[PDB]
Amino acid sequence: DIQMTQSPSSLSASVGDRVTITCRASQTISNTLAWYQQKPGKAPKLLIYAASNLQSGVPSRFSGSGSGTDFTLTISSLQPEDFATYYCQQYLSWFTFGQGTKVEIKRTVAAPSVFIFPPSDEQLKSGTASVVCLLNNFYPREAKVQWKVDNALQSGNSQESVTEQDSKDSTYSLSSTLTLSKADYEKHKVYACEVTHQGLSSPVTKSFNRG
Amino acid sequence: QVQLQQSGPGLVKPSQTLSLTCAISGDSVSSQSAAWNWIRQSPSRGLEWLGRIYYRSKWYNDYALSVKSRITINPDTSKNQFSLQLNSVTPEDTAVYYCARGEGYGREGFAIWGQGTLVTVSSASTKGPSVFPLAPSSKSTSGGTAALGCLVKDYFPEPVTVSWNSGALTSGVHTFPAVLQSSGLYSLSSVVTVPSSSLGTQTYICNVNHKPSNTKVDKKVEPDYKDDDDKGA
Repeated sequence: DIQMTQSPSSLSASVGDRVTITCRASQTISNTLAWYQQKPGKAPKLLIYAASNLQSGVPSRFSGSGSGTDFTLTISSLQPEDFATYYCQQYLSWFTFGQGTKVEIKRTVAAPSVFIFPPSDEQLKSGTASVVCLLNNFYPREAKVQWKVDNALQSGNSQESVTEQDSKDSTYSLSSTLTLSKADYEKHKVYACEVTHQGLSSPVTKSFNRG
Repeated sequence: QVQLQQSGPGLVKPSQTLSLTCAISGDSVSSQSAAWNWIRQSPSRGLEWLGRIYYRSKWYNDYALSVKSRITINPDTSKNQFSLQLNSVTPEDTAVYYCARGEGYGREGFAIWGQGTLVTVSSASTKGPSVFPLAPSSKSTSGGTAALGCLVKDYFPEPVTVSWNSGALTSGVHTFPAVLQSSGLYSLSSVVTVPSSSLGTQTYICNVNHKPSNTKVDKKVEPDYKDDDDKGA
């Protein structure tokens, strides 16, 4: 069988940069290579076939080169919408794929806009309280979210989720959800979300008082 | 143009059979200038071609060695579809499954893909989500931006889809990846930021659809107890 290996596994580049990603076949495949672009929650999209032929409907900033065992995909001028995982695939034999290269956009620092949401009265009726902290449209990805309940730092009772990089502004958003029983929730007054991020001069706290 | 529409259950019990269908529009399953494929994607399998069917005055199949003993891909010339059957599934079979067209035999890449079907191999039962509003404080709107959302909690299996105002509102929407809770049920939130000035002229509704349980919930999200149909205090 044929092994396809991509390098690097991931990269970060600025808008307008020339980006090159490589794909190595374990044996010669001549020109029997395709490149795909895959955006979050979507099927892979064919960009190049026969190593260097541009697929219909794909922008000319994408180009493929190479032959034999060593292939390259070049994006001449990286655009924010080009955030994706790119895959190569051989079709000399039984359609094997490379492991993908994740391309992320490097941009200027952007502080998150922070919002805190109390649990709904409807959820409280059911016996549980979910408290949500939203960090909206920030860059870079690295952020620290700490929960405080009546000024006591919380541990092990929250879960975070982060969006994939935005296709227009190249930012991330993050949710942190603090889950408590209704009884634990009603035993306390002040619910606070403390956010640390490079774009903030000091940590930002959003809070509410129960009731 | 050619379109591929996938269907079939996204939950299969361990040891049982996964069954999916790919419906073709704009081409024929029996085309002598195409081949019809199934390809899956997961952290354990990466992108993995599973097999193909194609007609050249006779039906032909090819299956990947990894699944050859358990797979069947059959054409339906009445419905213009092709199926995927994978027997005796295990948790290693949990993946997003795609159908795809290859011009000719596939020697020019796979140009047309279906939307994908997430198939989860689990003994757990389907459960529809509870949907709660994420209503911001009146104070948090003073900066010109209001963040609103919906918490989509305690469902199984993935996925859920969330739209806003029946798909009319897309700008500023962020639907987060789901997290698996200690209960073994998923939870996610979907948020949108809008101008604060719109909170009293525009209505915001999240439309949640969990296809495995046929659950559809449309939750209005606004910040006034005065006008409530059901009064308290």
